[PDB]
Amino acid sequence: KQYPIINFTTAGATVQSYTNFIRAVRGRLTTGADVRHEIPVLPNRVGLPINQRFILVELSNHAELSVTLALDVTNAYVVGYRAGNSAYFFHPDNQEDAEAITHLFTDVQNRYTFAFGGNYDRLEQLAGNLRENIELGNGPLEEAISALYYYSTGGTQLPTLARSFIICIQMISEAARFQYIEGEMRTRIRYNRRSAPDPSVITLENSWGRLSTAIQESNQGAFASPIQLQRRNGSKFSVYDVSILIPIIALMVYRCAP
Amino acid sequence: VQLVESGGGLVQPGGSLRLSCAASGFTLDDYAIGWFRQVPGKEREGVACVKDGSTYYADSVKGRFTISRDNGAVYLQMNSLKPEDTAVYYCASRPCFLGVPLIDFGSWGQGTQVTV
Ligand SMILES: [Cl-]
Ligand SMILES: [Cl-]
Ligand SMILES: [Zn+2]
Repeated sequence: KQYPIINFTTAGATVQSYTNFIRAVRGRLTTGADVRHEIPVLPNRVGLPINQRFILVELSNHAELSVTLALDVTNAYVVGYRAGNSAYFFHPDNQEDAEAITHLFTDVQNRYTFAFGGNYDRLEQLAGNLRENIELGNGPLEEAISALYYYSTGGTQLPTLARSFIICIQMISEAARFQYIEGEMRTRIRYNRRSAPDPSVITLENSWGRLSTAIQESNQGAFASPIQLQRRNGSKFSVYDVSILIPIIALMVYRCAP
Repeated sequence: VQLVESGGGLVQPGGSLRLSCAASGFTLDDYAIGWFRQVPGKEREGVACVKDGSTYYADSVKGRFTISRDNGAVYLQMNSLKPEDTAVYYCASRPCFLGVPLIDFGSWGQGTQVTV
């Protein structure tokens, strides 16, 4: 919690306030000193001290309820959250990451590891819905904050919790990773809309790792192997070099030295 | 702490016990749960743990102990008990990996005593 905190509220959220927020999140995720073919890279986990491993996003809503998500700076993804005197973490994929996560919310007695990881395929199963059937927007994020808040006192069932994680991860982590997805959320906020993400957003989320690898292994930006994505109508298309992604992808996971 | 151990006691070698880990206000189904052992003079050792899709055991207890979920609780069925199994047993929500390492959040409760 001495980790850096970025605050956002859904109470009176605007295009501007959400933009300020996502830009602030990006600026705390990485210094931006490391850029490949114009795209910033997140810090290398190798060489990253534990006291720089995480950032905290404190979310508040119209009900003045507040929860604090923790993001891993190496991949911009949510690893867990605190509400009051309880905190909860996805089951990590390995022992090194699990050890790092013990450095989060250390003043909380009641810390828990969920049975499940935070990958979307499992969260969707637990939520009882796929990402394409879960609405995003200021309303959904407001609801997700309350759901995360009431989970420690028994007021939130697991499916609603998992849904709420899917909402937060996309509107925060994926929006930080992709200006495209930030823009998709800006449009929803602008027109006071809630709607689910279409295949163009889902396939970018799915392919973020693959895109990071393709860009960093490229020859002056030209991909060795095409990366496949989908358009809004679900038709498949291929990306063959970084230039078309410069307006689209804002952050990459570190894969190799420049 | 909310996760409470019960079921400890005295048995002879070859004997059996079933320990329970539960919370009065909520189901443990949503959480990764491990059973850990601490014999006097050392530090807590992973015995068995459960998460989504995986169960792991310490080599010491393979084929003798069983961890399972039922009744919103997590049980440790201990069979063919050896004197080497004597310890205070603790349950907690902790990560579950091969070899049941303890990657500790640091909050524990009273545990339950087992004597063989
Ligand atoms: Cl440490
Ligand atoms: Cl979907
Ligand atoms: Zn450490």
